[PDB]
Formats: sequence, structure tokens, C-alpha cells
Amino acid sequence: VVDPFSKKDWYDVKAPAMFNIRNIGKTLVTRTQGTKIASDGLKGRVFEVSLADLQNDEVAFRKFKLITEDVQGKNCLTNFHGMDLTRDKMCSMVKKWQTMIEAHVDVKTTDGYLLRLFCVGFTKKRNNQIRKTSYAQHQQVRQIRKKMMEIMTREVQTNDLKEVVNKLIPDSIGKDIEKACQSIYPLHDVFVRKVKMLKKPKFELGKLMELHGE
Amino acid sequence: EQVISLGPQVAEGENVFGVCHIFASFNDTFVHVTDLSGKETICRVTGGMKVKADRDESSPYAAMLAAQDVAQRCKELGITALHIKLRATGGNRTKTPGPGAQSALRALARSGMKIGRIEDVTPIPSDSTRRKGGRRGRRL
Amino acid sequence: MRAKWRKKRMRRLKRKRRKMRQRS
Amino acid sequence: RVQPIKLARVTKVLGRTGSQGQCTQVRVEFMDDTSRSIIRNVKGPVREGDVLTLLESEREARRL
Amino acid sequence: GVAMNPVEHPFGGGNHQHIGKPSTIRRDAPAGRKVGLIAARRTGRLRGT
Amino acid sequence: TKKRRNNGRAKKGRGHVQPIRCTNCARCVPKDKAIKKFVIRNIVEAAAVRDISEASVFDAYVLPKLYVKLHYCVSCAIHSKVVRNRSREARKDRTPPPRFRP
RNA sequence: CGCAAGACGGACCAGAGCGAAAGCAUUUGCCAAGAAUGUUUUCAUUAAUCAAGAACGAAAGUCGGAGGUUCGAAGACGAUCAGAUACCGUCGUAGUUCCGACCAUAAACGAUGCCGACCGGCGAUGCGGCGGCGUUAUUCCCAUGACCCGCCGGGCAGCUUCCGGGAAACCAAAGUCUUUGGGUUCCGGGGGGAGUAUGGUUGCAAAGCUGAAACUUAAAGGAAUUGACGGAAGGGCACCACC
Ligand SMILES: [Mg+2]
Ligand SMILES: [Mg+2]
Ligand SMILES: [Mg+2]
Ligand SMILES: [Mg+2]
Ligand SMILES: [Mg+2]
Ligand SMILES: [Mg+2]
Ligand SMILES: [Mg+2]
Ligand SMILES: [Mg+2]
Ligand SMILES: [Mg+2]
Ligand SMILES: [Mg+2]
Ligand SMILES: [Mg+2]
Ligand SMILES: [Zn+2]
Repeated sequence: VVDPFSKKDWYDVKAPAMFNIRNIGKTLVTRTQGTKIASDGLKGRVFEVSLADLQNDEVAFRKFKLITEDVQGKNCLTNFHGMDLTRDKMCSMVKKWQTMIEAHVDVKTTDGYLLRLFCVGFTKKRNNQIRKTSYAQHQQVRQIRKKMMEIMTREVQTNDLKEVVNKLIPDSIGKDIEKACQSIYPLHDVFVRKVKMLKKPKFELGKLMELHGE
Repeated sequence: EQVISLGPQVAEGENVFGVCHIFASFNDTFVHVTDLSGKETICRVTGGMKVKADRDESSPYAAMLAAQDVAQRCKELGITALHIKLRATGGNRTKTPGPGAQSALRALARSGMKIGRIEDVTPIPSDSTRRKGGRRGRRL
Repeated sequence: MRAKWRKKRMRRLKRKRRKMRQRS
Repeated sequence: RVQPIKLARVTKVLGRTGSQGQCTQVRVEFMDDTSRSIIRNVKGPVREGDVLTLLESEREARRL
Repeated sequence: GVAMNPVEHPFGGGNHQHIGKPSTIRRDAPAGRKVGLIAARRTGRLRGT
Repeated sequence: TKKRRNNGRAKKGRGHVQPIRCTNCARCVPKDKAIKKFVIRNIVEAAAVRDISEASVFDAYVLPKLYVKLHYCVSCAIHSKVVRNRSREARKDRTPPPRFRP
């Protein structure tokens, strides 16, 4: 008979301060009672949100995962948990008569956050191309994948998780793959399709607070 | 308004967002709706909970009646914007959504409910789980 | 009949022939 | 809230439809924004060149 | 045990070599009685795993 | 006798092709022998889009499509009326039906 | 939200590639192997096809050890039926997966032996190589990548043709055949009985290879034509159809 939502209470989930829209949305949870505390009921929770509302004037076909780590009263803060593309984009990306390229790498950033990377790429037909299809020889696919592997690992090593996300929202890393792999085979839509998180180093609160603060 | 304590402290201009997991497969239709996380569900209705005919569970008639009950429950609570997550049976089974996907979507729109991004979350495999048909298939 | 069911029926007929012959 | 009433003049008719000939298509305009015209699906005899009422401008129209 | 006599075994005895009672025995059976399959959750050819 | 030069399949230089299962009856057919349908239909029932756009939180929001590749056996295919029996001279033609653009 | 397990590698994926066939599709590395191309390199007839003999051989099946997620013979049940030992539904053993050892069968098909020569045309495609306006990548130029126009060789094919052939369907091979002979294996002789019996041999078994006769029958078959029909599609028509 008792309405559970009378027992529940609403928090607000806040993205990292490096994001211009800090407000993600509002969630609900039961009030802290018994051995249950709304603190640890709130941590370990994900909030998928499209990049269009995360930034001001960027595309909508990219989404982020945003695991929650603390509760600050009404505030319950989150950080980057994983990025992916809208499946409608992905299925529209694939097409016949051109070869899709896939690669992955598992790299450790300088702060102890190790990431699993997924990148996709497709070959372009030229403006004057008259052959119906545009394929790549197997060895070409190897070497464009090998270079897309090494620039992906080289960029994460030199920098940290803070500097990896700021340059990830524009997906400017995808622009410098095709800017240098064009000389070996012209690709036209290359994106990092997915990123997945595997380990969280020691839960350093000072690093989380300061990225969420000044 | 006021409700009172149910639903968060909101202003006039802004709105609160939810997600509707619309599982409109064949043989049934689900218009589940949850919070933005996905796990603290608010109102769960299915086509079968309304039609008593045991065969119209995926019919369009069952589809919008279930959705409006979710729709009516949303305004009772306070949730007013909804991202929509379509999904079919998926897996090794069929990928096209059933006949109740559209009728339930129409009901939300005619119930005056803001709709955000629309995505389909049909579980697609990487060529796994050999399909239950046998070699010669369903020879009906 | 289907030929393959003829081939199957005759195979099971030969098996019965071999059993009786081994008996005798 | 609801758009008020409007009137529509019918230009050349684009044949019957509805799979039994119950409805026809008319390609009407609003005699005020006479440049902007839409195709409409109506039932009954047309009188190509007459005027007909309209509540909502852009409802729908499918191609035959 | 079926080849023994009723003194040496619960299964012993009889004009035909047979158990004469379920070979599954309860776990709390007294020592001297729990012979055969002890507290068996199932019997048979064990097909499937 | 031989109804078609190729035997109903696009197999010319290889020995074996992977069997794939019909999406309607779940019968496995060779991949080259299947009837492929690529539907790029919208998930919105275009007859009922205006309210969705009217009820959208955003104004210039682009509606998403639905891209599903669809496989049939020829037993299910002609039953579903996706392919049809044709005359002998018309049967040996591989140009797809027109897109009906105008 | 995680977790664990075992299978399977979608969409890219094509009348595209590779392999003697069976067959082969996530990334990376290692191991040996192969065609084609290029060669004013080498040997100099070393070659073609091949009884006996040998290597490999889908799936199912067998034996031993792991694993058993999904499907699923057998089996159970619910339906359907007049009946329903089936189709459909829910379970579900063997099996499906891996390792090792057997079997050697498929519509194992291109229902088309291999090597060689000749006999029309056209547009493509994959690989290699040889050229050419130009675009492009970056660069500071050249190669080199991607594209365009050709070409040479080897492949998978396709379109067309009164080359010719064929019973025709059709085939640029199934042509160069009464104007009958390039070389060389296998193999058929009306339909059944019958791939049966028996003998031999292989196999753990299932079964494999070799393989008749008695007797019975006037046809059985192949390609095309017409009609009839269809619980096959498509246009048209009708207030004894509808609106
Ligand atoms: Mg049928
Ligand atoms: Mg005794
Ligand atoms: Mg006793
Ligand atoms: Mg006894
Ligand atoms: Mg007794
Ligand atoms: Mg095998
Ligand atoms: Mg099952
Ligand atoms: Mg086994
Ligand atoms: Mg074969
Ligand atoms: Mg010869
Ligand atoms: Mg004979
Ligand atoms: Zn089918």
C-alpha cells in the first residue's frame, strides 16, 4: 500500500567540471536506512548520456557512460566511464564495396587508469573513381591498422586521463590518423568506436575532487 | 504540482529526463520506463497486463493502452522528458521490432510527453548461439 | 519409395541376414 | 493552442486511392500563401477548382 | 554384500542374490547399516554432465 | 534439366560457402544462395512523425533510421512475395527492379 | 551493475581470393609451404596420362580422455488430427566443441577426366608486370601509395554471335566428327531382380571395395510442344464483388 516513491529521494548527477554542462540529470534512490546508506547505493552506478548535451555544439552520435564515485549531499559526482557511438551511426557507417578496418589496444595512462580502445575506419572512393568497389589489399589493411594501433598507444602514453578526455570530445585523435594514413590509403570516416574501463587506481579522492573543482 | 515530496525540486523552464525501455517484440510489448540510470524503474507496464485475449499481447491495440498507463504514471510522479530505447527480440532471433513499437510510441506523443534521443538496443550478436530452428527450419 | 529409404531398408535387411548366418 | 480553421482551393486531382476508391487526392492551397500548396487526401466528389475547409495545414500526404 | 549372509551385511541373504531394499541409504544411518549408496542425491547412468 | 546456368547461387570458383539461417523460418542456406534484403526503414512509422517532432525536446533533431540486413531461404522468399517466378527470357536478367524515383 | 562457462566470429562479404579436392573469414607473432608475374639465370628432355600401390578426404558414425553454453537424433509431454508413432510448441540423452585413434562414404556436381594446339567479338574483375594526360597524399623534388586511360600473362566469371555441334535444352566448348585418327586413364550396352546372393578382402562395429545368376518385363527413360490442373505469382474485369 505504501508508495515506495514516497520513501525514495532524488539526487542530481554532475559531470566533471571540465565539461561545460555540469548537470547530467536527476535520479532517485531510497533514503538511507538500515544497513543501507544512500552513499554506497549511489556509487557503482552508470549514466549513459549523448555527447550533444554534454558539449554545446557537437554531434549527437557519441555517448558516454559516466560511472558515479561519490555523494556530496544532494550532489553525486561522476567521471568518465566509457564512450561509444549510437548504433544507428555504426550501422549507417558500414556499407558494401568498401573494406572496414578494425583495431584495438589496451594502454595504461600516466595516472594508473588503463583503457581499452576500439577504433573503426572505412575506405573512401575518390571523386573520379569509376571502379564500382574500393578495396584494400590485406597487407595494406595490416599496415594502416598497425599505424592506427601505434598512434593510439603513443598518444595515451605521453599524456594523462585528464588530457585524454579533453582531446577526445572533438575526436581530434581520429583526425590525425586519416591526415597521415591518407598517403597509404585514403580513408574518410575513422572514429574511435568504443572505450572501456578495466581498472580504477586506488580511488585517489584528491585527484577526483580537483578535476571536479578548480 | 505540488505533488508534493514525490519528484525533485524543479523550476519552470527545465525538465527531468527518464528512459523508456520499449521491448516491442512479437507475442508481447513492454513499455518499461526507468530513471536516467536505467535501474531505478518508475512504472512497468506490458501489453499482456491489459488485454485478456492471450493473443493480442503484441497487437497494436494492447500497445498504446499500456503506454498511456506508463504515460499517465509519469505525470503522477514528475518525470516529463523521456529518451526512448527500442529493442526487438534480438540475439539469434528476429531483429525487426514487433507491431507494438509504433503504437506505444504514438501513445507517448499524444499523451503530451517530451521525447529526447531515440535509440534501438536490440541485442545483435557477433555470429553466436546457433538459432533454434533445426537445419530445415520451421516447416509450418 | 524414396531410393534412400530403399537403401536404408535394404541395409537393415542385410544386417538381419548376417545375424542369422552367424547363428547357423 | 490548436490552429484555427482554414480554407483550401483544389488544383488538378491526382486520382483515387484507398484501394476501393473511397478517397481522392487534391493538391490544395490556402489562397493567402498561394505559392505554398500541399497535397491532401479527401473523400467524396471533388469539383477540381473549388474551395474546401482545413483545420491543420500539414497533416500528411503519400505519393501514388 | 549380496554374496554375504544376513549377519555380515544388510544386503546379504536370500535364495536369489538381490539387495531386497533400496541401496540408497540416509546420511544419518547408523554405522553397520549405511552400506550401498550413501546419501545419494541421485542414481542412474548420470547422463547430461 | 538445367533451369539456370549458375545453379541458383553465386558460387563460381570456390568449393564451399558458409550456411546462414533464414530470418523467417530459421533454415540454413548457403550465403550466396540466400535472398538479401537491406531495409533502411525508419523506426518512427513516417505516417506518425509530426507529433514526435512536435513533442521532441529539441527542434532541429534528426530522426534516426533502422538498418537491418535480412536473409531468406527461397522457400520463404517467394512465399513472402519478395521474389517472383519470371519467364525464361526475363529470368536471365540480373538488373534489380527500379527504385521508382519519380 | 558485475561475474563464470562453453560455443560462434555477424554486419564489411562480392557470380571476389586461396587450396588437389574435402574446404578455408576477429587481432597479433612464429613456422614451413604455393600459384601467378619478371628474368638476355640455371639443367637440358629431365615430360603427359597412368593397372597395382599410396597421401588426404564434408557431414553422420565408432573408441579413449576433457568440456558441456547453445541447438538437438532417440525419448517424454502439450497441441493438431478421424487417426498423428510427424509437421507446430515445451523439455531433453547421444551428439554438436577440443585432443588422439578409426571409417572412407555425399546431388564428394560443373550430374562435364588430364596434358596440348587451333577456332569470334565486348565490357568488367583479382594478382603480377609494362606504359601514359592528368587528380591526390605529403614535401623540399622524386619515387612510392589512392584514382583515371591502355596493354601483356595467368585465373573466377559474365554479355553477345547463323564458328560449329547437338535429340534439344543448351555449349565458345558439350566446337574443330561419316571431310570419322593429337596423346592417354576410367567407364556404359533395354528396364527390373540388384549394388542383391555368394566368395575374397578391409573394419571394433556400422559398414566399405570386388560382385552374379535364376527369374520377370515391352518398354522404362531424355529434351522440347500443346492442353488440363495447382491449397504458385502477376495484370484485368463484374451491384449474380466491394465501396
Ligand atoms: Mg511452406
Ligand atoms: Mg553364501
Ligand atoms: Mg541385518
Ligand atoms: Mg539380500
Ligand atoms: Mg522382489
Ligand atoms: Mg568428419
Ligand atoms: Mg532447445
Ligand atoms: Mg563425443
Ligand atoms: Mg562439394
Ligand atoms: Mg589422351
Ligand atoms: Mg543393363
Ligand atoms: Zn525460410
